[PDB]
Amino acid sequence: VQRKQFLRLLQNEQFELDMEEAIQKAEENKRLKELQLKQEEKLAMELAK
Amino acid sequence: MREIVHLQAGQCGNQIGAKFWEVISDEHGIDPTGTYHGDSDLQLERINVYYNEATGGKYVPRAVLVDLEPGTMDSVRSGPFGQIFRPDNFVFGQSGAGNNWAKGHYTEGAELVDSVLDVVRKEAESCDCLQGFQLTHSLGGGTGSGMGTLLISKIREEYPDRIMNTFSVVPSPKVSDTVVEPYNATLSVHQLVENTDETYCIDNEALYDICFRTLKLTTPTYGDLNHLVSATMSGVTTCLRFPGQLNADLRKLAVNMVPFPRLHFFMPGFAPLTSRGSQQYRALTVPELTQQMFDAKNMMAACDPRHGRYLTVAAVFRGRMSMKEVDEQMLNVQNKNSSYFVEWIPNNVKTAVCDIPPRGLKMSATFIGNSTAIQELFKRISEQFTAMFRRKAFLHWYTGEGMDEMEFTEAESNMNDLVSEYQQYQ
Amino acid sequence: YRKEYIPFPDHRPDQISRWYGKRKVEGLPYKHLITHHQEPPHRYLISTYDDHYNRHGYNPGLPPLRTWNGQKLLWLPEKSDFPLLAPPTNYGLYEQL
Amino acid sequence: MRECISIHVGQAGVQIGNACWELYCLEHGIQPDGQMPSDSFNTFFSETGAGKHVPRAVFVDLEPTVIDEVRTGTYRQLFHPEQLITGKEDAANNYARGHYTIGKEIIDLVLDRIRKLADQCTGLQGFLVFHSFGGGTGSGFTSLLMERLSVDYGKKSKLEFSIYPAPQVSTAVVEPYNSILTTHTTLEHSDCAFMVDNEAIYDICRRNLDIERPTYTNLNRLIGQIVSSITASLRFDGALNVDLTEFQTNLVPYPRIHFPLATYAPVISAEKAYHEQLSVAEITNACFEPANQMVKCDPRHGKYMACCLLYRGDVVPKDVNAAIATIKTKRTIQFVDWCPTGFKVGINYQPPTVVPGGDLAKVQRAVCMLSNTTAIAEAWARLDHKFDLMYAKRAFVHWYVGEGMEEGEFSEAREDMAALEKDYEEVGVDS
Amino acid sequence: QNVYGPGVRIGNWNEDVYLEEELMKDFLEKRDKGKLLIQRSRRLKQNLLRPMQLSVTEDGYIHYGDKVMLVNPDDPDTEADVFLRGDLSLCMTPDEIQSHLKDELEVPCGLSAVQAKTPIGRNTFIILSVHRDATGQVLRYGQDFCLGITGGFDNKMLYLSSDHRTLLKSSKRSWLQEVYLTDEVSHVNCWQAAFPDPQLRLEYEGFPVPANAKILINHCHTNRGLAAHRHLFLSTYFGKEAEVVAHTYLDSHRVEKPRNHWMLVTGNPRDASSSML
Ligand SMILES: Nc1nc2c(ncn2[C@@H]2O[C@H](COP(=O)(O)OP(=O)(O)OP(=O)(O)O)[C@@H](O)[C@H]2O)c(=O)[nH]1
Ligand SMILES: Nc1nc2c(ncn2[C@@H]2O[C@H](COP(=O)(O)OP(=O)(O)O)[C@@H](O)[C@H]2O)c(=O)[nH]1
Ligand SMILES: [Mg+2]
Repeated sequence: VQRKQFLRLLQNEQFELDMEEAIQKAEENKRLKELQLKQEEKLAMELAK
Repeated sequence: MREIVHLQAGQCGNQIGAKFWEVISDEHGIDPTGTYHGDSDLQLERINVYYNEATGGKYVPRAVLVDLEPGTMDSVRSGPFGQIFRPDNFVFGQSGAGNNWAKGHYTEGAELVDSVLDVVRKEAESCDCLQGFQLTHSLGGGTGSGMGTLLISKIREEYPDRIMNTFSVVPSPKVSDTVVEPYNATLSVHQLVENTDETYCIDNEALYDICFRTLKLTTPTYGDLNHLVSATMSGVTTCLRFPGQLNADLRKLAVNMVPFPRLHFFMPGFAPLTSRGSQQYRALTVPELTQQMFDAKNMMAACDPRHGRYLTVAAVFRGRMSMKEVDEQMLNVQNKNSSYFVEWIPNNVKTAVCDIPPRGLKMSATFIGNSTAIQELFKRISEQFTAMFRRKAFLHWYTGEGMDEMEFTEAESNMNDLVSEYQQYQ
Repeated sequence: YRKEYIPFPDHRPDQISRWYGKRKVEGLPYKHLITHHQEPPHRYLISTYDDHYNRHGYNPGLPPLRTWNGQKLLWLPEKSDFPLLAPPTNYGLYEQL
Repeated sequence: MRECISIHVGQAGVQIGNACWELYCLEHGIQPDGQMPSDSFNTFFSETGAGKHVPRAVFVDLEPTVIDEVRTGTYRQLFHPEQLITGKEDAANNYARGHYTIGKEIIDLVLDRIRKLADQCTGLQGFLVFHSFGGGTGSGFTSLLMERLSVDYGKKSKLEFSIYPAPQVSTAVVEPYNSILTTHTTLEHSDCAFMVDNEAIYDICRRNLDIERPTYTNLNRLIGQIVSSITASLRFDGALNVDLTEFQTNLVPYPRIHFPLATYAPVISAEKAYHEQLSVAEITNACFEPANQMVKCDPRHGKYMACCLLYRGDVVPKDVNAAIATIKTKRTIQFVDWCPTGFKVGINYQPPTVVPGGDLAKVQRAVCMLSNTTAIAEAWARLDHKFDLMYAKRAFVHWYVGEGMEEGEFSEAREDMAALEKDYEEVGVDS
Repeated sequence: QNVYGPGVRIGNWNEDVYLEEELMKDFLEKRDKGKLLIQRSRRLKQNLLRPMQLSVTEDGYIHYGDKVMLVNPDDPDTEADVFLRGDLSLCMTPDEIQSHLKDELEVPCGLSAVQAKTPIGRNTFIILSVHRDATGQVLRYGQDFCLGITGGFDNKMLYLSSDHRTLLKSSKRSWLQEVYLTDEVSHVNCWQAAFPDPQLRLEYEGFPVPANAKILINHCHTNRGLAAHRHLFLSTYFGKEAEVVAHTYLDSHRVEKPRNHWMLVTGNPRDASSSML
């Protein structure tokens, strides 16, 4: 019983950590894709000029 | 001051009793540690009804928690509110009944009842003025129906001048989780009729209807079903715990609901239930509560009250609130639905008002109803009982434990006499 | 038997799908089932006797005199539908205990 | 605390128990040395002060050539040196040889070992037996075993796992002789009797897993998956648990009716499982389909008498009820008149585990059906029709009558099987 | 039919969107206000696992006020089959459940033995005198001294304590006498250092104790040695730890067992963050 309560509390900790990584990954994807599009358009402008 | 003693049995009774003590601890501001952490002072004026004082300022429930299967004792203890429950208050056996009323009532549960009678007597005599007893169990299981009815017979002989309320889980009409479930429930209704003062019928499929249509949920599991019935449990003993304009306890409800000793099979309802999308867009007002209360979709039983006739109606209102609109709306529904009410009892409706609403909600109402439409619940299982008993099947698990054949015949005979007694007064 | 039954050292059983299942069957809490209008639990603890006799009907928000509503009929400022949500009823019981 | 004792008798029993105990080791995370890597396991393994875990089962056979591979295999350290009872010479496809002559000198040793195991056990759910009718040991010595367990322990549950002889393909000439005479022990000294045949599993593995040539190795894995799905309710925490007394109570309406059929779903490969979505309705109608029957008989001719469903994984009690309601409206599926609510549901949280290098896929949810139906009377009719055809000219009878038994056992056994068939039709007729 | 999930607009999706938005808003509000359980555990872990330095001796004698380390040496025992291997360190241990639910440490705290080598914020005891005002003194054999631990905290000081056996107070697993940490000052905080070999014990009584040497630690009021149980495991938020009790263990020759031997460990002069090991 004591070990089961300890496991339940640790699973709560794992749930909060999973929520934190899920709320970080989307912003990481957004910044990477925005940087990619900006670099692509700058290279296109310079080559055309 | 007027303490009530909670009692539970079976797997269903344990999973609903843990949820019952969660809302009371939230209502009285009791932390999962065991102390008190609240902001008002009316929560401590009547806290001895459910909670016993101890050292450390620790309030512990006045409940006994019994199951023949030790598997469910872990989940109650390892739940979010498991350390509040007293470790002495768990009584368990080594082997489960396994959906058999014969083992649960005559052989396996016959030795554990003497061990738990010491526990329930110790809790009863510790109260200065015991209000009564309250039980929640399930008729579809061996432990809840076999041994829970054994406690009903033993407590009734030991405390005759008391009041006993039961919250029994009736078998579901559409989907049945047990093949021998008509045997386990028919043999328990016969013991229920003559040894119980109030009986409420709760079915899981009508809980699913409320969670599908009224709540608009996609996964409302057994836990979310337990939240609805636990609010009804907390709402029916409201005036004992909190002061109000017009108080009515369990006995004051019983004296207005039971015109004959064979008519005590009720069907509950909880009024303020909405959806998450429509949460902010409807005003919580007395006409809105009384419109949702009397509808059949809100009701907590597998019986349509249109097919029958209402006999006597209860309503327990909570919150700071006014009495002209209560009396006007609840005379209006009696005036308009004259065909749905009996004419041999005038003023079929009883009104109770409290001051303190449930937490997070402005105003609440609990419906307790006696109706002759509850006889079609017994008609469905009786025709299932007969259709199985004609071929004498699944019987060697019942006659192999010392039960005679006549017990089934007297069980169907009293139960047919009960539905004939409901039909005459219709 | 010797070809197929090999030790498999790297395999460990899963221990998290069960615990996700426990919470998915445990279900939504009270705040997401029944709690209405996002009300904090400190405001609605108040009694009729304490509101009418102890506080003498003290509500600074409402004007002392009623005015006709206009668009809706009857008089707008009404005491009954507009109660007080002050700090709750308190006295020496908690301190004495 | 709650634990069951496994008896694996015969070559089929030993080879099934190998895969079953390997699956138990993989499920509880037990290395082949015998330890956990550097209390749900308590129902099968005993805790030593060294941390070593040993199983609470016995492997009995009359030949050493099947057990010596276990003694010299990968799992030599795990199994107890004494829990593997070996004989001297095999029964050699005979009933009287394994019943009256060879089974007598090892029954004392097996009884002593299981008495020590029952001394170990503080709470005992029952005995799960694994054997084959077509063998000599599994037909003869098993009869003595159940007849002795009935005297030794009174009301303990007896769950049975029999290798039924397939209707067309088979491996022995005198298999009807060895199959008629064991029904006497399995009729009153057994509580419930699950039946499997190898031809149906070949049929399953041909068109469901896309493997053309299977073996006993990847047949016993499916059998062990069934046994794991049965015992998972006792092993693991679930919403609705089923105990060994529970389904054994709910699946028999009469003492002479204790023969269900076992089915499993889904059974599908790793390539297919990524693209085929697996919902509860789609896994609960597949086990109702007759092509997924694991005994070679069609339940469309018969009537479903009782059912039991065991679910594993991320399953919610809603689409279970919705799919049961959907199933209840199918006119192809027929029920008896006296069993209107013929369903029983048990649910376990843990998803099924897969063996590396295996054929089955990683799956989130699974279900096994244990269904008692009337369609086994056709199988018994075929088997005793073959018995009557072979008995017509008195073939192979001297091998039985010279060993010590009386020739009247054949006639009384045929009469008992005829009476059992008659009782099956008397049960199956409606009121 | 078929189900799709969160983003796809089919079936009952509006209520799922409302519920997910409500849950995300509630989680964001809780983690903004700082009531996150992982944040509380992170604060507790950084409070308890903070490194520090250890005192460095010159002449090899233990001086008062030095920050020392209590280490049970390793011995090839044959009592059981599984037990902790290597030297163990005496570390404080709070209750796991109460530690998760409440931020503040509770008195009394339990103790344990952990496979820890570096001086961490859990197992560094300073040595004080009951007389106080002891500057540059020498701890001597058979003399009273007391042990204090800050436990990674700059607020309070706790002392080792033990008491006589009672039916309500016992050790967690071994059911023998128990040792805990309390802030109260009494005579139940008093310990003595003794020589292991019983023949030369009274001859070496009254001499300055060496550093990094095997000595016995005895309670003054109960006369029980500080024993480390290796064969009994304690589950803990920081893993699996050996047990610690107060009992005197004797062999057939009435010689103290390797369970009762304890070493005081100082800091390395070349690297203060490391010990003599
Ligand atoms: N499904 C399955 N069946 C098996 C397996 N091993 C053996 N069998 C069955 O066993 C039957 C042959 O009889 P056995 O059980 O091997 O014979 P026995 O019990 O050792 O008795 P004796 O032959 O006298 O030694 C075959 O028809 C198979 O159906 C197996 O690994 N899986
Ligand atoms: N409403 C509700 N019903 C439940 C819950 N748990 C189980 N049940 C019902 O209880 C029935 C099984 O009862 P059972 O366990 O056999 O009773 P016992 O043998 O006395 O423990 C099932 O059909 C479920 O539908 C719950 O938490 N809430
Ligand atoms: Mg053999």
